[PDB]
Amino acid sequence: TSQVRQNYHQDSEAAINRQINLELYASYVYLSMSYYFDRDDVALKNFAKYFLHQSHEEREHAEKLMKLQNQRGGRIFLQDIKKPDCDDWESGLNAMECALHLEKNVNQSLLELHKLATDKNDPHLCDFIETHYLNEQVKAIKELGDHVTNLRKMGAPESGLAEYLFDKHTLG
Amino acid sequence: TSQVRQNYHQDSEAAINRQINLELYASYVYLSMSYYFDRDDVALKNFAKYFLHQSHEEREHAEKLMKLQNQRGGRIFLQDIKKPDCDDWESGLNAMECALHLEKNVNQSLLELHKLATDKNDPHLCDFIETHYLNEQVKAIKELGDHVTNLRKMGAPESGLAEYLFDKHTLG
Amino acid sequence: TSQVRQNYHQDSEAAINRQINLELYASYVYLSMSYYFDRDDVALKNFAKYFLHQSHEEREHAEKLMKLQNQRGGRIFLQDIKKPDCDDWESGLNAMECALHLEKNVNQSLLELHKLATDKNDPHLCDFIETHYLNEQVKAIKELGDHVTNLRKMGAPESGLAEYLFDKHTLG
Amino acid sequence: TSQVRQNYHQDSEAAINRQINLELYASYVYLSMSYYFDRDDVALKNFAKYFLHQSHEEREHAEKLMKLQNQRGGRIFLQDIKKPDCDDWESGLNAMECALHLEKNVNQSLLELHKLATDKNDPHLCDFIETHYLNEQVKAIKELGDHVTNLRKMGAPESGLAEYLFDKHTLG
Ligand SMILES: [Cl-]
Ligand SMILES: [Cl-]
Ligand SMILES: [Cl-]
Ligand SMILES: [Cl-]
Ligand SMILES: [Cl-]
Ligand SMILES: [Cl-]
Ligand SMILES: [Cl-]
Ligand SMILES: [Cl-]
Ligand SMILES: [Cl-]
Ligand SMILES: [Cl-]
Ligand SMILES: [Cl-]
Ligand SMILES: [Cl-]
Ligand SMILES: [Cl-]
Ligand SMILES: [Cl-]
Ligand SMILES: [Cl-]
Ligand SMILES: [Cl-]
Ligand SMILES: [Cl-]
Ligand SMILES: [Cl-]
Ligand SMILES: [Cl-]
Ligand SMILES: [Cl-]
Ligand SMILES: [Cl-]
Ligand SMILES: [Cl-]
Ligand SMILES: [Cl-]
Ligand SMILES: [Cl-]
Ligand SMILES: [Cl-]
Ligand SMILES: [Cl-]
Ligand SMILES: [Cl-]
Ligand SMILES: [Cl-]
Ligand SMILES: [Cl-]
Ligand SMILES: [Cl-]
Ligand SMILES: [Cl-]
Ligand SMILES: [Cl-]
Ligand SMILES: [Cl-]
Ligand SMILES: [Cl-]
Ligand SMILES: [Cl-]
Ligand SMILES: [Cl-]
Ligand SMILES: [Cl-]
Ligand SMILES: [Cl-]
Ligand SMILES: [Cl-]
Ligand SMILES: [Cl-]
Ligand SMILES: [Cl-]
Ligand SMILES: [Cl-]
Ligand SMILES: [Cl-]
Ligand SMILES: [Cl-]
Ligand SMILES: [Cl-]
Ligand SMILES: [Cl-]
Ligand SMILES: [Cl-]
Ligand SMILES: [Cl-]
Ligand SMILES: [Cl-]
Ligand SMILES: [Cl-]
Ligand SMILES: [Cl-]
Ligand SMILES: [Cl-]
Ligand SMILES: [Cl-]
Ligand SMILES: [Fe+2]
Ligand SMILES: [Fe+2]
Ligand SMILES: [Fe+2]
Ligand SMILES: [Fe+2]
Ligand SMILES: [Fe+2]
Ligand SMILES: [Fe+2]
Ligand SMILES: [Fe+2]
Ligand SMILES: [Fe+2]
Ligand SMILES: [Fe+2]
Ligand SMILES: [Fe+2]
Ligand SMILES: [Fe+2]
Ligand SMILES: [Fe+2]
Ligand SMILES: [Fe+2]
Ligand SMILES: [Fe+2]
Ligand SMILES: [Fe+2]
Ligand SMILES: [Fe+2]
Ligand SMILES: [Mg+2]
Ligand SMILES: [Mg+2]
Ligand SMILES: [Mg+2]
Ligand SMILES: [Mg+2]
Ligand SMILES: [Mg+2]
Ligand SMILES: [Mg+2]
Ligand SMILES: [Mg+2]
Ligand SMILES: [Mg+2]
Ligand SMILES: [Mg+2]
Ligand SMILES: [Mg+2]
Ligand SMILES: [Mg+2]
Ligand SMILES: [Mg+2]
Ligand SMILES: [Mg+2]
Ligand SMILES: [Mg+2]
Repeated sequence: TSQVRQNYHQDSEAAINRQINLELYASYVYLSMSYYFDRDDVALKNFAKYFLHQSHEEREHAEKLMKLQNQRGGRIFLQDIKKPDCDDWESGLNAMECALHLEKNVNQSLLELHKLATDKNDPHLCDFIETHYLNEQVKAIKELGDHVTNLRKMGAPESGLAEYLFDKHTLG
Repeated sequence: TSQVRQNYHQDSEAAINRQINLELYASYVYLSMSYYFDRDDVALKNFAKYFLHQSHEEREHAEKLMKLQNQRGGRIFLQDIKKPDCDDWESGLNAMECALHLEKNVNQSLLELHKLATDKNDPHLCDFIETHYLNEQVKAIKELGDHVTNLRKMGAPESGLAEYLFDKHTLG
Repeated sequence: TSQVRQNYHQDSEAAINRQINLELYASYVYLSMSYYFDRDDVALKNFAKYFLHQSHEEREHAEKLMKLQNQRGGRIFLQDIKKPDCDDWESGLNAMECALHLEKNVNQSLLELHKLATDKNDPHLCDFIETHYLNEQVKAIKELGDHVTNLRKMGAPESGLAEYLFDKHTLG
Repeated sequence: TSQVRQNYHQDSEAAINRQINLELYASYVYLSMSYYFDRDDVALKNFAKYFLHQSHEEREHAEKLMKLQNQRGGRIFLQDIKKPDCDDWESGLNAMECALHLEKNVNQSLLELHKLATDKNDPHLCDFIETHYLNEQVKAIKELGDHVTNLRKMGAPESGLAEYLFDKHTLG
């Protein structure tokens, strides 16, 4: 056993490794989305910048979980990072919708992890999830929802003008 | 009853007084360790500085619990502060090992206190412990573990050179 | 066809997608190595910092290739990022040796890509590889070689003192 | 022979004179486009500014080739600068499309020049073209492509509103 390990269930250790993979997957999804908007036939530079930033934020989320694993005396086990479900993201609206779905999926995983930490009476792990993950998820979901709403109301995806103006005035 | 008291169980009040004593005990252990390294026949000034700082930090932990007791309308009851288990701490490695054991013991007490606060549905007390104690404990335990590891790998306690170089490059 | 595409062979486009995957793989290898050194039973913080920096640099290498793909009118196609070959990296010396092997493998791929670009008379792609990749690879390989040499001469991996002192004086 | 001349083929010298003319022609095309947008019945001041800047950049491209000719000991021979193919550029979208076509034509000429320099084993000339011309061309082509895409998606050229808003938010 690790000399630092205390009140850290093997199930929690495994669940943290699963979450590390999911955060890295989210980073990869946003990386793919970003460069879609950098295509010469899409050409929305602020969509590209927004998603690239989100990609880097997800890598930080993964790194903090790796730090947590070691802090508690668990051992990191990495798996393949799956490619994103799409190569072509269709439109600014469709990418925002996919990002919303992604964030809600990652949120569900975090809630299941918190439930496990509660079941195993691990208040340090509960606090870690609450402090560093749960409100960040709620804010990200709300922001993406707001963006989807704007784009729909402006007439996307059929209006290329709508996506252009949203790119300039909200993401720029 | 105190005019401020609300949702604060007598058992929680007693457990807080027990924790105050334990934090003061930890302060005393680190004070003893510090001056061991200030001995002319030990002479590791950065070990001495490190443990003196830890001693002062533990006094702050005790003071914050005393503040909490009064905030919630409980009444502070103090007990003797027991002398540390050792007069002679043997080596830098042995002191670090004793500090690791101490921090894990104090952590166990904090986890039992959190379990009591949960059992009595006292979310303010739960949050207090999580916010101000539990991650500080996890960080301290990880740091001490890292230090023990370094010292062992460098050849302590038999290598006086190892302890000297660790004193200079990690604690200095 | 893309409106921007000119003198860009389909084979080159495919080879660039292969290189993007390899750079992301290299980023993942260094991420794994970094947190190995953050383990409480390894505890070499400057090895950890060094490899984390290298991980972030590899992500920038991948991003620049994604930018290139779009600049030339090719289309990005992403694949799974394979997990690193090892979970446990053994020692500072062994990790440096694995990093050296990794960088030489990535270099070989870049040289094959340059040979393809030469075969297809694509001087823009040749210049891109030379300017942004080939000397960076040569410098990284030389640095890792120097590090391996130091560690061996100092007595690693058997000397935990050697790895500690290298961590402090070269990587710190 | 020039006292400085070394490894500089007569064919390369002639090809450089041809490129000088083409760069001056490109400068003239952009000058014409610029003042089209300054017409009172067109009135898009940021299109005008953008193309005037591009015109001045092309003159710098020509000047650098003239400097190169003398550096290598060749002799500059100038020809008439042909007037642009159009007097009336129709719309912001049409001008951007013509600029894209122009840049791809100039790129093709640069690639033919690089092929000649390769055939004559003139690595200095190869490096000159790669360093100062080929990536500038790729970037210009990508930028113009992005602009064409935006304008089409926004509803140009039929939407005078689209061209107005693009003028303000992308070129302004
Ligand atoms: Cl335990
Ligand atoms: Cl445990
Ligand atoms: Cl367990
Ligand atoms: Cl696992
Ligand atoms: Cl997984
Ligand atoms: Cl896997
Ligand atoms: Cl699978
Ligand atoms: Cl359970
Ligand atoms: Cl709990
Ligand atoms: Cl949060
Ligand atoms: Cl919000
Ligand atoms: Cl908030
Ligand atoms: Cl919004
Ligand atoms: Cl009450
Ligand atoms: Cl009460
Ligand atoms: Cl009570
Ligand atoms: Cl009491
Ligand atoms: Cl007591
Ligand atoms: Cl007493
Ligand atoms: Cl007693
Ligand atoms: Cl109870
Ligand atoms: Cl509660
Ligand atoms: Cl804390
Ligand atoms: Cl820590
Ligand atoms: Cl932390
Ligand atoms: Cl340490
Ligand atoms: Cl072509
Ligand atoms: Cl082509
Ligand atoms: Cl082809
Ligand atoms: Cl491909
Ligand atoms: Cl691949
Ligand atoms: Cl795949
Ligand atoms: Cl496979
Ligand atoms: Cl070929
Ligand atoms: Cl070539
Ligand atoms: Cl380079
Ligand atoms: Cl070097
Ligand atoms: Cl160099
Ligand atoms: Cl070195
Ligand atoms: Cl010659
Ligand atoms: Cl000559
Ligand atoms: Cl000749
Ligand atoms: Cl001529
Ligand atoms: Cl001519
Ligand atoms: Cl003429
Ligand atoms: Cl003529
Ligand atoms: Cl020839
Ligand atoms: Cl050559
Ligand atoms: Cl260039
Ligand atoms: Cl570009
Ligand atoms: Cl570039
Ligand atoms: Cl654009
Ligand atoms: Cl507007
Ligand atoms: Fe974000
Ligand atoms: Fe951010
Ligand atoms: Fe995340
Ligand atoms: Fe997220
Ligand atoms: Fe401390
Ligand atoms: Fe402190
Ligand atoms: Fe404490
Ligand atoms: Fe403590
Ligand atoms: Fe590097
Ligand atoms: Fe760097
Ligand atoms: Fe790389
Ligand atoms: Fe590399
Ligand atoms: Fe330009
Ligand atoms: Fe310029
Ligand atoms: Fe030019
Ligand atoms: Fe040009
Ligand atoms: Mg998963
Ligand atoms: Mg698959
Ligand atoms: Mg709670
Ligand atoms: Mg909290
Ligand atoms: Mg918070
Ligand atoms: Mg007690
Ligand atoms: Mg006694
Ligand atoms: Mg906290
Ligand atoms: Mg591959
Ligand atoms: Mg596998
Ligand atoms: Mg260079
Ligand atoms: Mg000509
Ligand atoms: Mg004529
Ligand atoms: Mg260059």
